Amino acid sequence: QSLEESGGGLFKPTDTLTLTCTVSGFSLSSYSIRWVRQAPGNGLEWIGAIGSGGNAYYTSWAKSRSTITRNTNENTVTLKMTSLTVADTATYFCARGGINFGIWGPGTLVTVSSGQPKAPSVFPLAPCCGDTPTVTLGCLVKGYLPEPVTVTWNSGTLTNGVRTFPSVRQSSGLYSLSSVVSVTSSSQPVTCNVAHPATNTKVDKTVAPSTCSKPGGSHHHHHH
Amino acid sequence: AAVLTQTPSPVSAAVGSTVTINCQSSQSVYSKNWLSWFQQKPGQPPKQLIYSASTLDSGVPSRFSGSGSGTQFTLTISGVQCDDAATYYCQGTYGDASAFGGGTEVVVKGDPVAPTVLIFPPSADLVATGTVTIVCVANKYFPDVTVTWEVDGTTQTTGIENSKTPQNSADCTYNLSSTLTLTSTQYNSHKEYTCKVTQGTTSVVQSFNRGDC
Amino acid sequence: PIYDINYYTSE
Repeated sequence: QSLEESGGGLFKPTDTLTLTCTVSGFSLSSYSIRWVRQAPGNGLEWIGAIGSGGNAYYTSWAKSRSTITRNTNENTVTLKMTSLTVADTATYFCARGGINFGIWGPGTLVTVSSGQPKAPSVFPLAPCCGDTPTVTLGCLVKGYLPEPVTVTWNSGTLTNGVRTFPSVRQSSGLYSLSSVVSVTSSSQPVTCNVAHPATNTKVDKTVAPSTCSKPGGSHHHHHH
Repeated sequence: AAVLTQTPSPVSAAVGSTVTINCQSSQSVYSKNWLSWFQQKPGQPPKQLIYSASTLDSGVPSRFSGSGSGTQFTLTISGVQCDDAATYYCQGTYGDASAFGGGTEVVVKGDPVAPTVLIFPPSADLVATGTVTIVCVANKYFPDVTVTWEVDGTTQTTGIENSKTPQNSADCTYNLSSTLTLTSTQYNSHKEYTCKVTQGTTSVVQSFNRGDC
Repeated sequence: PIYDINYYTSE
């Protein structure tokens, strides 16, 4: 019994949002499906729902610009919302109704912005050369729109003590964040794996243990 | 048009104390007990703790208890722990709609810890972009700190952005990223870069000199 | 059967 939202990403003001909730392991004919959104840093809000018989319900602000429908043969519920404004920027969830309201989808981020999409550039974070050499290393992820990015370390095998900070929106409208991880000075290379779903961009960076050049390997960065 | 009103945010609670969050519905919830409680930590989706007003969801700690009926509901957290730092929402269902309360943020006061500080110069490849970002991290601290940046000893005002992790589920601590952004020309015009983190009367500092990296 | 009985009356 699970749900998955799709259709999120970047939209311009005036565009139409079309989210699909795809359900698995239960029947739409036995349950309501509710749509809930959450603006960044704000509260949960019920948008509307569709009942087990296919009739929809809406909150006052949604009613006149939202439609909620379903396809029982394709296991989907659709939210269509017209006339997007930046204030519609939010994570949108579908969830299975009933007295036990515990099964939600993972959520999909909707960004309404006049800005153009931009994939992240990634830069390694390592201590400045010159001290005695465990170490904390990181990746800076910057210049992207819309949210989110994902960041893993060594493809998700390295999770202990990972700190991935909340994103911050710059005046440019672009986002950035850093991720840091602490590792033992004598362990194998660490790689941050960054993804930006909106642009289908993947960026992986292997982070050196410091800014010092090692004697071996390539030497593509000289002081100037 | 049923509306739910909860305990004003934020609720500050010492570890081991008992937290109470109250929730009032302007109309009776359906059948008196269609009322759930949700927990949410920043950067994660909400998790149902309680449904049917008083039934604990699977795997939810015994510390949580829901009570009430009709229009008046309570969530209590017995012996609150760092893992319980979160925003809590009541959620009601009615004849023709559902709704959420405004949320009550619970901030858990644990044992004080001084930060350690790390500073990270820009890589050669970042300098090559024309815009430098220098990253400072303040690790595992409580209570909150303030951060300043010094460039050749001089405190900066502009080009600083800060981001803080939510309270750690084991020890209640925060982590902080602080970044200083400058042009590569500006970066190359100074030598010493310092991140200074202040927690009350105590300061921790980490520095690098550009020419050493 | 259904689980969203909140939306329905018997008659």
